[PDB]
Amino acid sequence: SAPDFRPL
Amino acid sequence: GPHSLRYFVTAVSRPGLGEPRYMEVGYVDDTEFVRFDSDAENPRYEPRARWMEQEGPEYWERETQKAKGNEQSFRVDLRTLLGYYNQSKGGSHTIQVISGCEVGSDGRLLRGYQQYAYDGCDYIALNEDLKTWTAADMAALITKHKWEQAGEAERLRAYLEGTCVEWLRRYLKNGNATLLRTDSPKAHVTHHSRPEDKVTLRCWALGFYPADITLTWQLNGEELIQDMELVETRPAGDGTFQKWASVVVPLGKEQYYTCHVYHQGLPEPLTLRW
Amino acid sequence: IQKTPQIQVYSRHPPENGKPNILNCYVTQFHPPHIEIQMLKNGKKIPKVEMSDMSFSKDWSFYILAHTEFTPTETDTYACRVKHDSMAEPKTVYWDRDM
Ligand SMILES: *[C@@H]1O[C@H](CO[C@@H]2O[C@@H](C)[C@@H](O)[C@@H](O)[C@@H]2O)[C@@H](O)[C@H](O)[C@H]1NC(C)=O
Ligand SMILES: *[C@@H]1O[C@H](CO)[C@@H](O)[C@H](O)[C@H]1NC(C)=O
Repeated sequence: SAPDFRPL
Repeated sequence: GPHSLRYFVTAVSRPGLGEPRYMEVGYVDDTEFVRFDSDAENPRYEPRARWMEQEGPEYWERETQKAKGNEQSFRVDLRTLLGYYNQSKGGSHTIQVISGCEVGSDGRLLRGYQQYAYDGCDYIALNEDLKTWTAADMAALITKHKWEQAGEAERLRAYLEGTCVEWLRRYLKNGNATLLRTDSPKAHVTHHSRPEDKVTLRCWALGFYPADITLTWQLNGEELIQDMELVETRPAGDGTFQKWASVVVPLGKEQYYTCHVYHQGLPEPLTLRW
Repeated sequence: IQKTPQIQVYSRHPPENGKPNILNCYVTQFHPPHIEIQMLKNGKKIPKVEMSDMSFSKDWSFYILAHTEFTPTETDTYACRVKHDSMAEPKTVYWDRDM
């Protein structure tokens, strides 16, 4: 399961 | 031995052509097993490997939802980077991220990682400690600070040590038949004349798995590493890989050279001349 | 980062006229990501082509695979035509059975 990405 | 769970994420803006294109390609070792491409009519997470069939409908639904959220976040990121860098809204830009974790043969975490790149260059990365981030430029520093105040490092680390490690184990369990096999390399050599009494000797290694392999040419029992030409091990579209390495020699001196092939599927290194 | 792609064309098994095989077109080391890949048979676009193994290396250059099932003939020719910002006109690489 890929990670949950959040804005940079 | 050791195994890995990696994800290749790319987000590309295409001004005047609509929404950015988003992608997610996952790999377990050198095997692609999942994929997401926002450019499909109806974007959805799809299995790339047979064994991923052992996952129920809920898996694909959650991964698809997560993927779509990811796509939105990057759409925002591309917008932000334009400001961070004071760039035009008319140009195309690329964000790249590689995230993964590796476990020993016992299934315990060896290392985890996550690195970003903007337009081909390093942006920000989690240090091996999994506690702090390292920024390539001042732009990524703004990001570093943001994530620090939000506790992002801590969150990502939970993923790497838990989620990432636990899902990798499961995947290896389900596709044991495929991910733990060993396809032995079949090798051969081709001959090609050249101008000035010299011939080219190309050594081929085919249908092997995993991808890691070593090809070397020899003369007098010594390796000619620096004088060889070779391609990067490559996929052959069936889950196996191939590779070739060559060397230029004196016509009439071919039998003097031998090709050596070492692979996880070769109890003893192969040796062959022309 | 404006890296020109390297196009490699190869088959899975050593070619034997008449028996099924797979023709691969591996486009590697390129940037930006936008690219156009087409596999041809006797100068014609091959229909159901499969794109797989999309990834990137440590320097962030892209890698993508194009492959399709095929049964070689002593006379049919195959090629891979690629379009990328780093090149003015499309570049086409031909399959060399004797490499
Ligand atoms: C692969 O493993 C098999 C055991 O089944 C495994 O566990 C169940 C619960 C499912 O997760 C299934 O998908 C897994 O494969 C062995 O019986 C089989 O021999 C193994 N195959 C080999 C020889 O590599
Ligand atoms: C952004 O670039 C514009 C010109 O392209 C310039 O006027 C502006 O000062 C730059 N941003 C800053 C404040 O560095």
